[PDB]
Amino acid sequence: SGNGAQGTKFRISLGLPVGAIMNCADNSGARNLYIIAVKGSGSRLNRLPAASLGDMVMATVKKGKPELRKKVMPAIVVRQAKSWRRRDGVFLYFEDNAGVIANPKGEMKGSAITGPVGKECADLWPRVASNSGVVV
Amino acid sequence: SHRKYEAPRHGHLGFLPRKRAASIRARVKAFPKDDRSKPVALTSFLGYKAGMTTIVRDLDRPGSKFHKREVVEAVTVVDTPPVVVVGVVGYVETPRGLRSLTTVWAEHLSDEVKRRFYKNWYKSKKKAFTKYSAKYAQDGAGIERELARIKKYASVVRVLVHTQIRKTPLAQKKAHLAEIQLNGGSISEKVDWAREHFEKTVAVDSVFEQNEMIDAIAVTKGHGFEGVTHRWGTKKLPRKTHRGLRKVACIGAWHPAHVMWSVARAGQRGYHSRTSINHKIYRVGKGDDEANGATSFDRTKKTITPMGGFVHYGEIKNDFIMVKGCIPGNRKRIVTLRKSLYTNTSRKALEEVSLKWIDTASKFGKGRFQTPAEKHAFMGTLKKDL
Amino acid sequence: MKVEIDSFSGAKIYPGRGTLFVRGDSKIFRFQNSKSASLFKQRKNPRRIAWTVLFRKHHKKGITEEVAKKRSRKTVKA
RNA sequence: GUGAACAGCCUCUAGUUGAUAGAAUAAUGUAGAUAAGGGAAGUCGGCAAAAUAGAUCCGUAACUUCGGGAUAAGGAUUGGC
RNA sequence: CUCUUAAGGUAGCCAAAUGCCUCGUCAUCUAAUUAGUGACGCGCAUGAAUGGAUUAACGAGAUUCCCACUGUCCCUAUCUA
RNA sequence: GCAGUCAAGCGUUCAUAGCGACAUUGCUUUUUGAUUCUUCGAUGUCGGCUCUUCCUAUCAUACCGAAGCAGAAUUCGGUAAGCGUUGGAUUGUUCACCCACUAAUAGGGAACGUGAGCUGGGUUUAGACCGUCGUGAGACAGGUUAGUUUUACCCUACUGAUGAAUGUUACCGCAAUAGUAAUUGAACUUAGUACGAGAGGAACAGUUCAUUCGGAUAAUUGGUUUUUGCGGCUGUCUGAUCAGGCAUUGCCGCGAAGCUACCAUCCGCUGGAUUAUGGCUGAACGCCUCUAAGUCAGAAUCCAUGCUAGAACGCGGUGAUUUC
Repeated sequence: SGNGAQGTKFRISLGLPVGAIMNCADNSGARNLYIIAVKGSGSRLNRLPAASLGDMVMATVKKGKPELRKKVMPAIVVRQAKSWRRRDGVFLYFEDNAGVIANPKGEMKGSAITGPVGKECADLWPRVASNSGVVV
Repeated sequence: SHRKYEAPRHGHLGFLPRKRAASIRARVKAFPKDDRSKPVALTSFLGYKAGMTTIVRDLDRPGSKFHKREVVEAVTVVDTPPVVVVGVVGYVETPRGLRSLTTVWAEHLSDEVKRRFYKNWYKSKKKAFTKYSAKYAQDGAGIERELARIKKYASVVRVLVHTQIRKTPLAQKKAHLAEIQLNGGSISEKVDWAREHFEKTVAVDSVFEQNEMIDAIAVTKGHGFEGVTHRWGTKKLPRKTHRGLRKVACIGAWHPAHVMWSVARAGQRGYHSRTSINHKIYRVGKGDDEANGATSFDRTKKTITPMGGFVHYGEIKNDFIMVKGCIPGNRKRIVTLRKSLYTNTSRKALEEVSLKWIDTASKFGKGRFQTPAEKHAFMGTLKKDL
Repeated sequence: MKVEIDSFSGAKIYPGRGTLFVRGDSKIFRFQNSKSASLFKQRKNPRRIAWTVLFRKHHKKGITEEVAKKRSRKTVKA
């Protein structure tokens, strides 16, 4: 949330607390991402900060290039795998959790995205909409 | 010491005591501020919660992503048969508050409202309002003077009504009685309206209208003696905890050497009287009409009643109020609706609502069909049918 | 508002009822209930489940939909 | 009988049918279980629990006192007719 | 070079269960490490059957990390006796 | 630890925008000591977990004032404690130190809150190792490893629940008292506008959403399954079949109802009096002056509206009031 956010976002259910791992859907050389923070999250005692489809997060790369490992970087969630409600009543989910690497103001370090992405992420990040093929 | 990590009070110290209500019918503790210019009508109605269903509608919000796009919402249905008027009373003002000086009743009371005055009806002469009924039949003497007393005093007038419980599928037979405050004008005209409506009924269309925001006042579902974890929302203590984990560890300090009112304790959950505001009416429906569940877009002649009935209630052969969202109370429970105490513009209390579709599939399952004819046309003929 | 069809059982899905599953190949399956969702995840075949439209089509149950066509017998007349 | 098996599980012979009962089914407990998505972020500490598990076939490292490590790791199969 | 001891700690080993200063310094592990491992060594106060240094296998021993697994936790809910 | 007074000087110029030496006056008791009053026929002495409340010496938020304040960011200060103040690596740790988020990641108290509330990592019995010291037994706020955490059924308090007596009984009600709840932020637009040489770069109103909290609810989704509801599977027993028993709910799948989840949905009021501050008139002081009389506006403040109970010794209205 924040800098590169084109618009707002409706609440959709949280599925990615800190310490979670989600696959990397782009071609930047990273295989998975490890979530350690969520931008826009509040502060309650013992609550884990938790991310949803379309949220920006701080991540580290555990498997991938040494150029990218061992440093924290921003990322965006594009698939959730938890069921979330759309205001048209549709509960839907993917079969995996996934995100992409990005810079703070919304741009991607990659050039392409494997697999589908959420419309609630395409709406909020246009550079993700551009490099996305299938939007569901 | 200086609690290591700050965090908010679990619960609201304003819905105390979390005690059982005195009655099953919650009491309206505030009616709207009056305007002595409008015509005379009620400010509240009585009905019975039936259940819920699902509603699809096109949204009208200039600025939302879902503008002029279809969204599905939850509503609740209140069976609201016509409410009978039996009596009024006159509250006048004192330095000790409002105070009633007279209760005027009607001549013929029905055998479903003169049960409310009994705890054992099956053995009784029924002998109620027999002398008050003979107080009539000399032209208007002992009644018109009382009404004149009300006109001569009584800054506030309230109408006593009773529900027609015998029209619902409930097995209760004992009508609910209640005072409802009129907010027309000219207390003389108020009481004259009442006198005209004695022994007569008021429909809900005369009170409420579509897109009107209301408040629901009802006693909430009872759950019993509950522990602190679910009652107040405290942490479960960890696993390796002797003498329980569904508790509150520290219930106070050595000094003040007492347990404080502010500490979460175990006790009653539910059967509280609650009052929930700003619930939009999405339909006002008539029992003198099939196609209560039909719309401009669907146009299939079906009632609001789902398949198999409403669960634990029945059918909705009477009038009803389809209102947005979840309201206090469980099914079969007397709700009292109330017009709002303030005009809320807000661009959400003014959205004019037109429904597209209504869910009449069974709530006794993962209901596939909305209609028996739909079911027959899909499944085809069966072994039962010829 | 559309009435989608169950991708396992052929049932009719009304709005706000059931779930949707987007597979990694970007295919969208639609389920009217947790029954058909679970059988999908248990990767059963609907041609073997006896209450499904696909089974009933495959086994010719309620098969009075389409019967036959005629054969042309006529001159040119021009 | 199952089964490698005086394992565990059911049964015959023989023996018991004893242990204060009844009615309801609140919290809190004890014993036992299940849980979306995440996956040790919990905690002094993965405590506890889960997961693994049999047999057959394949494959099997560092190191080594050359004897072991070793069921290493890790994979596949198993019914009935 | 000098003082000096009966001799003046050799081989080896080390912030080790032995190192006060000390969360020692460098590296590695981590997003982040008073933890761990590897190195360094003027070692308050290591050290040779007071046994020293190693060491395969074994260990209900102490310790760190990885995978798997999970209601430990996010965050609680439900069920049975 | 915190705050004042004075003001040589720093601050281009200028003591006091902000700081402020030499000196001095004080407050506090979240430091450590001093002392030994209480307690040795025992007040369970670390820390964390949990939970409440209080203070303000206010980190953030609301309103303001000053600036070496052009805008933006920042600093000083006032009313204010209403509402909030986190997630983690390491360490038993309090303390600390780093990663990150955030509006902010403020300090403290309540027997250094809290062990018949937990835990028991540490210290602080008995076992054992090292090093130094000691002839030695043994010693070491020197390190290391292992090491039983009892009782509430009494009184009170608290949370809930009944109930005698007021002619009886029933219905509708009033409302003293008590409590009280909402909070914060982002995007769009305002506007690349105002401001400024430029770099940069706002704000009010509005709209849409979200954070934290809270009260309900269960249409939908999800979870739960003794519906032992339907099916399936194992082993054995009932001669086979059909139908079933046992396997301390045998196991697997689906599973309605009910319960339930920011894992789901809905909802969360508008009016007055004020604080600081800025002002009006206006003398005192023939002028000037927000002040002395008087008075205007004004904060997340306070009181009402609203919301929760309803005095079991507060009240009202109304109905029916027993004969062999």
